[PDB]
Amino acid sequence: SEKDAKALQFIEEMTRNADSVQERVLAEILSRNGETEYLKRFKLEGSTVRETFKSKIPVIKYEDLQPEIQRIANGDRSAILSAHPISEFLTSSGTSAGERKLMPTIQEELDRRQMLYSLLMPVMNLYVPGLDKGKGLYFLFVKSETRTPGGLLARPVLTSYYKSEHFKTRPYDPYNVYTSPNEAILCADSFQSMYTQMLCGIYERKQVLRLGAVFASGLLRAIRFLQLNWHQLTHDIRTGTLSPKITDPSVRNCVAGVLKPDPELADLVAGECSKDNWEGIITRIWPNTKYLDVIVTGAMAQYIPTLDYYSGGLPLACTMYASSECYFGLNLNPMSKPSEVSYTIMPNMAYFEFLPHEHSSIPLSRDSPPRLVDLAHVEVGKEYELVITTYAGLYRYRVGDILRVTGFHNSAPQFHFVRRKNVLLSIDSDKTDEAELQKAVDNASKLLREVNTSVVEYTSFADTKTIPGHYVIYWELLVKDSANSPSDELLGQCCLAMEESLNSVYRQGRVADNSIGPLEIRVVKSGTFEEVPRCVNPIMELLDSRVVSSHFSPALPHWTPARR
Ligand SMILES: Nc1ncnc2c1ncn2[C@@H]1O[C@@H](OP(=O)(O)OCCc2c[nH]c3ccccc23)[C@H](O)[C@H]1O
Repeated sequence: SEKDAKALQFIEEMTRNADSVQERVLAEILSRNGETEYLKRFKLEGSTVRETFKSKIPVIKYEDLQPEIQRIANGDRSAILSAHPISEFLTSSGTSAGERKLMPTIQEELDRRQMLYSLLMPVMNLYVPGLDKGKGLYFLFVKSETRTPGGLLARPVLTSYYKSEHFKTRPYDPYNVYTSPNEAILCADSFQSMYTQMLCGIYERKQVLRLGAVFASGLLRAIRFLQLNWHQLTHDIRTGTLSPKITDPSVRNCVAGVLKPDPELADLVAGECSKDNWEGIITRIWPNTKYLDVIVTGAMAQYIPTLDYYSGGLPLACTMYASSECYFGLNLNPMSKPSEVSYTIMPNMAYFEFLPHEHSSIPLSRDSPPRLVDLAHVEVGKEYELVITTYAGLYRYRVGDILRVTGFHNSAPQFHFVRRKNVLLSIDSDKTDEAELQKAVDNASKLLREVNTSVVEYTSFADTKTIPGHYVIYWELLVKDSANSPSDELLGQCCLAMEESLNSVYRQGRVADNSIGPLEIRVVKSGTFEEVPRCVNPIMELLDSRVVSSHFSPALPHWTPARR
C-alpha cells in the first residue's frame, strides 16, 4: 500500500542519513532550548554543534537533575529545561529512593511516539501477510495518575498515550484493528478492563490473527485471568448478558455490539477451559492466531517457555524498544528468534550518545565531560550505556540500559538489549535492585528479635511457575533456642515487612492490578549455603531440596498513587 511504502521509505531515509539527522535533531534542540536556565548554566554561548555540546554539558543520572525537576514539580513554570512548557511527568517504572522516576515531557513528543508506532505495521506486513483479514487481540491497560504539588500530571507513558487523542482518535489502519474497545482500555478498574477485553476477544475469536500485550507478563496475566474467570465469561456469552460485576456504564456500553446469546460459542470455550491440560489452548480458542506480539527480550525472556506452552510454539514478535524518557526505536525484523532480536534506534527521536560499558562504572567528570560515541560511530560487538538528549530537557541523560551493537541497517546501528543496570528481580514492570533487597532483608530480620533468631544468609529469584510470578527469598536462620523458634505466623509477617520495604512499582503490582504474586520466604535447614547471592542469577532445585518451610506474605503491602 501507498501508506506503508511512505513509512518504509522514512526508515530508509532516516537510516541512510543517521549521522546528519542526529546532527539536525541536536541543533533543533539546542536552538529552541538555548535560553533555558539549565543550558545557560554551562556557558554554551549559543552554539548548536555537537563538539561544544560534548565538552560543556555534563553526562548525568536522574539524581543529578532532581533540583531542576523538583522545582518544576512544585510549580516553577519558567524555561528551566525546555522552551516548551513541561506538559506532564512520565513516571518511569524505574525508581529512585523507592519512587517512580519523573521524566519530563512536552506536548509535541506525542507526535514522535505516534510516528514510531506508525512504522510498526508497515514493517510487520513484509514478514507476516494478510493481517488486514482480521484483528489483534491486545490486552492494554491504563494505570493510576497523581499530580505534583505544582499541579503537573504524573503517570506512566503508556497511560499518557492511551488517554491521548493520538490513540483515542488514532488514524485508521486495516492492519491494526483491535478487538478491545477504547473504553475497556481506558477503564480505571483493572478487573473490568481485563474482563471485557477478554469477552470481546472471545466473541471475535475467529477474526483474531495475533494476540498481544506490551509485556510477556501482561499476556500471561490474561491467560491466567481466563483460567480463573471462564465460568462467568461463558455464562455471559451463553445468555448474551454482561456480568453485574461490570459497573462502569461506559464499559457496559462498549460491549453492546458483540453481546449476543451464543450457546455454541459458550460451549466451545468452556469445552477448552474445562480441560486440565492447557498446552496449546491459544490455538484452540483462537485458531487463526499467527503470532504473539509481546516483549520477550531483556527481563521478559524468563517468560518464553510459559508462552510457548500456551501457544504451542507460535512465533514471538518483539516490536519496539521504548521508555518514559524517550521512545527509542523498532525491530526491523519482527519474525526473528527472541535471542536474536536487534532494535534499530530511530535517529529522529532524540540525540543519542553511547558510553562504553567498561567505562560506565566510574564517576564521570562534570568540568571535563567525556566525548562519548555518536549513534553512527558505535562498533559492532561492543557494549554501551545508552545516553540521551531529548526535546523535553533531558541533556546527556544516562538511561541505565546496556546495549550490544549487532550490526547496522544502512548507517543506523542495531542493538541487542543486554539489561537495565543493577536490576536483580523483576516479575512485570517492577525492578528491584541489590540495595533495595538488602535493606528489605534487614527490615524483616529485625522483626525476628522476639526470639533469638537472626538471618545467617539469603539469596533470591523471580519465580515464574505461578501466574502472576513472585519473588522468592531463601533464608538461612540462626536460632539460639530451638524451643523458641519463629512460627509460620511470624515468618509470614517477615514476608509482608519485606514487601513493605520494596519500591512503589512492586507494591503497586501487588495492590492495583494483581501483576505480582505474594513474596515467598523459603527457610532452608541450617548450614545450607556453604556448598553467590543476593540473587540466583539448575541451582534452585538444589536449594529447594534443603527447604524446611516456605512462607507467603499473608496480606497486601501499602500502596497509593500519591507520592512521598
Ligand atoms: N523491547 C524491550 N526489551 C527489553 N526491555 C525493554 C524493552 N523496551 C523497553 N524496555 C525497558 O523498559 C524501559 O522502561 P519504562 O517503564 O520507562 O517504559 C516501559 C516500556 C515501554 C513504554 N512504552 C513502550 C512502548 C513500546 C514498548 C515498550 C514500552 C527501559 O528503558 C527498558 O530497559
